[PDB]
Amino acid sequence: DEHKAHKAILAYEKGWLAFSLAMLFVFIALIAYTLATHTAGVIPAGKLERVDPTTVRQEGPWADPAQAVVQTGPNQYTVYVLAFAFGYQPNPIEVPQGAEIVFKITSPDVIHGFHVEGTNINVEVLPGEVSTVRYTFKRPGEYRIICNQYCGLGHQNMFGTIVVKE
Amino acid sequence: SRVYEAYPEKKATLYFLVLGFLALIVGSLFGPFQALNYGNVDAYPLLKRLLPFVQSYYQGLTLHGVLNAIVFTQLFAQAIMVYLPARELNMRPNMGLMWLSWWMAFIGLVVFALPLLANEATVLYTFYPPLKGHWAFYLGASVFVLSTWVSIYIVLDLWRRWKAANPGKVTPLVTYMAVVFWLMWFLASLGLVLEAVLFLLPWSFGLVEGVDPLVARTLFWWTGHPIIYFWLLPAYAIIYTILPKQAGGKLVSDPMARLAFLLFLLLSTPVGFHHQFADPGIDPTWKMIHSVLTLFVAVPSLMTAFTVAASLEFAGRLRGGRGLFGWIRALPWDNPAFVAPVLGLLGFIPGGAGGIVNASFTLDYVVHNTAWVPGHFHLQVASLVTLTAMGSLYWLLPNLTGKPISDAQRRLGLAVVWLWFLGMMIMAVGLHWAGLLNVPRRAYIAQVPDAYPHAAVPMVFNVLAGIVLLVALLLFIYGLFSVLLSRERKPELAEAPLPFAEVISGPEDRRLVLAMDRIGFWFAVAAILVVLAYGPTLVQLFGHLNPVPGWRLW
Amino acid sequence: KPKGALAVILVLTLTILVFWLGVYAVFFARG
Ligand code: HAS
Ligand code: HEM
Ligand SMILES: CCCCCCCC/C=C\CCCCCCCC(=O)OC[C@H](O)CO
Ligand SMILES: CCCCCCCC/C=C\CCCCCCCC(=O)OC[C@H](O)CO
Ligand code: CUA
Ligand SMILES: [O-][O-]
Ligand SMILES: [Cu+2]
Repeated sequence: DEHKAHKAILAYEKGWLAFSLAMLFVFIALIAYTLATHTAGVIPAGKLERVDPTTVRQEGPWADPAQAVVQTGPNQYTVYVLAFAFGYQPNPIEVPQGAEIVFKITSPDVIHGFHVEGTNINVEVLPGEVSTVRYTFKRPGEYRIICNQYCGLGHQNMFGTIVVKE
Repeated sequence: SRVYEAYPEKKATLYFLVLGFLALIVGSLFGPFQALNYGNVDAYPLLKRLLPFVQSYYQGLTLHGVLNAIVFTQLFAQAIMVYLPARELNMRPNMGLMWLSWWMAFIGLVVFALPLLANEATVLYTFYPPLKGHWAFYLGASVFVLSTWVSIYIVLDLWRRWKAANPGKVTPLVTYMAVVFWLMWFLASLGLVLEAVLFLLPWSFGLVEGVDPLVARTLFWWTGHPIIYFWLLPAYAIIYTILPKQAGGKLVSDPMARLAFLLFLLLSTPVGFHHQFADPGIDPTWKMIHSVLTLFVAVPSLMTAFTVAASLEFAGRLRGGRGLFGWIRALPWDNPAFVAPVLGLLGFIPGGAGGIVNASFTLDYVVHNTAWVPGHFHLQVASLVTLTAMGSLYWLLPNLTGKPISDAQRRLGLAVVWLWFLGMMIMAVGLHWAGLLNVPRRAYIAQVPDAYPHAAVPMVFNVLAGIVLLVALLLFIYGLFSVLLSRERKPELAEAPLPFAEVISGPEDRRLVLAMDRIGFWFAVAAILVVLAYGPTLVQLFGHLNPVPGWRLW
Repeated sequence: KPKGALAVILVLTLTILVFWLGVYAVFFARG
């Protein structure tokens, strides 16, 4: 009886555990797939790229927001974005649809998020570090940037804009 | 009391529990206001009239996170995972150390509480540099957490004493849980201890000019993942070893319970890059490795789901239930000590499902830093862990105090746990759904009422949740105080055995139990895993540090 | 057989799968 129930419980549990293992492995394989596709461009470059937050608004590629979008390939643009308390520059960021965009984002103050609504771009922005992510916008129009990392009392109203031109 | 003279460990257990439940009460006061906020309703004017020291949404959210997720959970873990192994062994914890751990927790709490309450550390419970809190917040918090190093020593002492009396016996179950749990915690804790000692403390004292935010986050999340398993495991020890008795059955496998705990000791710590999928300067291959090991740490709860479900089914069958659902209705739905963890386990189904999504690397970009995250973790800690601790009021309290629970108090406990549960379920729906709509977490969104028009529908669930949980919390406060301040005392209640389950009869795999009992070994494995998972990344970060100045933006 | 424990793990599996595959669809839609 208790002997019986015990044997049956462990038998089926071994089955569930194999099944649950299988399912986790399928997820692993489905994740590896994403990593091989263009959708993995939003994963940050793993690369340490150190900058100085106290001079980033005075010298170097973030110091002139109207020149922040730079053609770096025949179908590629690099955008130097500053996330700061409490906004983004340039504003708007203007890019052509269907080009590959390399965003290089940093902060002069505290950590901010950089979440482009409607896309998988969703990256933390650390002072002293450059976050590099890539994305190709397929649809023209206006996309909102939301700050999703608490950065102080201006956080809830910290937004920016990307304009993707036809 | 002659009971406290023989079992002084009941009194120190009581002090941990009561302090913990007081923190839960105070931190939870902000919860309804935050839920209304996520429902686009701004009730902060009211909150500030009532509590005039609250200067902002964010100061209330710092208090809520620290008090509920850090202070309450730790105090409960120190109560349960010292007292239960001591009762199973029938041995006295070193009482000098027990008391010292309490006073450290109490003192650390009081010291951190001062800048928190004075608006001098509105940096949230993650305190990410360069946001720069008052030195007393970091010092109070450091001393609060180091309290647990004393607990670890307490339980390893219990275990060693017992093993010396009983060479060649395997570790008793509850003790084996608590030993692997506290050793896991020791390894886990070193991330934050390092972040504190090497960076946060000297910085907030003015000794260094900045802190590298990436190294501080990396060391934070070394600890911040396993801290969640540190919250969870004391509820699991009850669910495995006490709940089956309360349900009217037996634990169906002692070896499966040990195996889950052993997987937590090996897998709880080397996984924290799953909090850093959106972080720069960590290599993607390392993110993928932590993602894979995160999916593995899911295995012990997947195993727990079956061991525990089968135990509950067993109890329901003992009690006359038949069919495929009759076992559910036969369970003791009139007992709050039974009902609270069971409801928390039901919410843990969608809770764990969200966690497996979050763990999935690229999938994390859909939900990271959005309302989904709080949606997931309120199912896990604010529902499962918290409800399991609330249900403990109904067997643990009487056991510690001799205070009886009346019929009326039992019924009010049922109402509290039901409303708390349903409130968490309703709010989980509104936050998961708002997060899928890109609503950010940690945001006073009611102050930008036109920013989130698409979220109008989940917002109504958040408002409803906020009201349901306000009512649950108020009933909880009333209830906790009624049993606490209650007139009668029956010392026989303080002297009755804890309601530990029996384990079902059948063998039981001794080869496996003996292998699992090689605790020195498994501990070295867990440690090597952490060196392998974190070493290479941390050697690169520490050799390229870039400290940056601190900011106060509140 | 532990039919009730199997029902529970069934509900759990379906929930994991709806969550995971749902978010996986969202991910590609925003890709
Ligand atoms: C106690 C609290 C916690 C639990 C437990 C927990 C579990 C997991 N989480 Fe998590 N979590 C993450 C992944 C997971 C995974 C893989 C799991 C797993 O361990 C889950 C495994 C569990 C299951 C597979 C469920 C098993 C089902 C059971 C055991 C119930 C069975 C039912 C029964 C027996 C009842 C039947 C009876 C009847 C009557 C029918 C990730 C990333 O991978 C993030 C970062 C996301 C981001 O972008 O920031 C995250 C964020 C958090 C945060 C936010 C931290 C912050 O402030 O930034 C907290 C507080 C938290 C808490 C908790 N989390 N989580
Ligand atoms: C009356 C019950 C409570 C309700 C209504 C509630 C509501 C809230 C809401 C709506 C949020 C999201 C706020 C934001 O992102 O800006 C939040 C954050 C939080 N909650 Fe709760 N809460 C409750 C109880 C719990 C308890 C019991 C736990 C832990 C045991 C807890 C831990 C947390 C923490 C860890 C956060 C995140 C803090 C941060 O991001 O800095 N909550 N809660
Ligand atoms: C937005 C979602 C909000 C809704 C949230 C609900 C989610 C599931 C709710 C309750 C589960 C209860 C399942 C089992 C309840 C059993 C009680 C029972 O069977 O009672 C028998 C009778 O009392 C003889 O003892
Ligand atoms: C007997 C107790 C059970 C009663 C519980 C009801 C059960 C669920 C339904 C509705 C409650 C909704 C409460 C939400 C309150 C107002 C919603 C709101 O703020 O409306 C915004 C609107 O969508 C744009 O202006
Ligand atoms: Cu910038 Cu929040
Ligand atoms: O934290 O999961
Ligand atoms: Cu984690």
